[PDB]
Amino acid sequence: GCFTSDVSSYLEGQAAKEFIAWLVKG
Amino acid sequence: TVSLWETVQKWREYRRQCQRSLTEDPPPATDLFCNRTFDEYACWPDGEPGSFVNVSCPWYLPWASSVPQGHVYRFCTAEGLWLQKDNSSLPWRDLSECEES
Repeated sequence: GCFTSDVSSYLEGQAAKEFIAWLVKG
Repeated sequence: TVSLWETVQKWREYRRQCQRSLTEDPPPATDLFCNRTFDEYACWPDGEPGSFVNVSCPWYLPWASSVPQGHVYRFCTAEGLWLQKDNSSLPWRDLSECEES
């Protein structure tokens, strides 16, 4: 969780999670 | 690692399979049952009055492999209505077993 690729991977993984949160709340 | 596009595609297939069930599943034993429905997250079958209804965590979840024993729940009241949250016209749902991790 200390390299640029950790942040980029985290950012990429968040899009899918936000989609789920949107399905749950909406 | 799981992309948004892969999740959206899996969700569309889950919705399609759910729509097939909503249309194909036999009618309920009596009108006292709560009606089947797709709420954008999970596919719910008809519910027996006065009982909890459970379905597995939606398989399209990115972390689905992490909650294989999980279930999401609703409650079908004795009057044949899905229990509602006091907040609004939304059904009470317990998704805690399908949350990430």
